[PDB]
Amino acid sequence: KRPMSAYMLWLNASREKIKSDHPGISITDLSKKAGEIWKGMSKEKKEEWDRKAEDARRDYEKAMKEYE
Repeated sequence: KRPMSAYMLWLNASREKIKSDHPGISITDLSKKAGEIWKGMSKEKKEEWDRKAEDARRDYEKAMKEYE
């Protein structure tokens, strides 16, 4: 669904910098840290990640039409 895909695009793009700023962070604490950063981001920035994910979903669906 759209919230999950928007979050996944953002976190994959941001994971390296978040981890670099938190040396030694555990798997579990990184999951929690990322959740807090997302909640702190502005509504507009999160809508921007949703727009990027919707673009990628549309591209995938188009390419899958070509495949099938």
